[PDB]
Amino acid sequence: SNTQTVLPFTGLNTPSGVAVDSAGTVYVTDHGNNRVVKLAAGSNTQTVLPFTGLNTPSGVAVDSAGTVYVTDHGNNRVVKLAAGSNTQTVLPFTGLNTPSGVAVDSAGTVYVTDHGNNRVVKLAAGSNTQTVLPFTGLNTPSGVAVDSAGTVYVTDHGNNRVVKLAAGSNTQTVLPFTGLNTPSGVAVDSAGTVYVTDHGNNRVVKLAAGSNTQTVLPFTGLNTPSGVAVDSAGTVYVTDHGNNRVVKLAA
Ligand SMILES: [Zn+2]
Ligand SMILES: [Zn+2]
Ligand SMILES: [Zn+2]
Ligand SMILES: [Zn+2]
Ligand SMILES: [Zn+2]
Ligand SMILES: [Zn+2]
Ligand SMILES: [Zn+2]
Ligand SMILES: [Zn+2]
Ligand SMILES: [Zn+2]
Ligand SMILES: [Zn+2]
Ligand SMILES: [Zn+2]
Ligand SMILES: [Zn+2]
Repeated sequence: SNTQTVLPFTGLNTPSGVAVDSAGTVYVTDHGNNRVVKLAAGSNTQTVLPFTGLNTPSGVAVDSAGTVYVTDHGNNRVVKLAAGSNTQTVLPFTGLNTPSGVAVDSAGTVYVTDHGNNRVVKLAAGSNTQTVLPFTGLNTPSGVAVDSAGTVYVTDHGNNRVVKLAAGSNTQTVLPFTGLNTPSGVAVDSAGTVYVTDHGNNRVVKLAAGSNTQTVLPFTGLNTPSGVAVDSAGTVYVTDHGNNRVVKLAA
């Protein structure tokens, strides 16, 4: 599609992250209101998730069981909420400096861009032993995504680039995006196409796996977009941060 639609959220203050579950429910970190909201497919009325004590949340992810993971940026922590629960859990990450993005793989491992420590960390489900991924030369990373094979994709915000690291490899590569300006969000779909919010250029770009040729998605009117998600139908959801709204484009 080349016709975007604005999702019927309301009252957002510079939304920062977005995720979409297998039922098409859309989850958004409403950064400036210290809360996370969600909208079921077809619904015209959001609900607020029962997280507590959030300071300007920044990334969100949802797993196949509907558990919602949120980077509680201002409290240097990552929290999660199981489907139907009213009681969040704080994951046992330590030493985080204003975490930004979060991703969760098919094994339930949770990956966090530890923005202010220039690194990416992960915790296997149920573990309290965090691991620092062997990326090198990052500068305040901002988004993270993980594909079906466990390959990790990171927006290396301060270096205007996107890097990738296969599970068990110690050697990252740089994806051949071009002309990015402080990219923020990243998502990877089931085809391995990588989507990036090119924050400083007010646009969203994508790169098919193994291609050297990015394309610009036909969104309109974006103002410093911040997060991107892609559902199983290939619909692309973007937090249009500077316009206080979430937009989507069908495949
Ligand atoms: Zn902002
Ligand atoms: Zn802000
Ligand atoms: Zn902020
Ligand atoms: Zn901040
Ligand atoms: Zn910050
Ligand atoms: Zn920062
Ligand atoms: Zn920063
Ligand atoms: Zn920055
Ligand atoms: Zn920046
Ligand atoms: Zn910026
Ligand atoms: Zn900005
Ligand atoms: Zn901003």
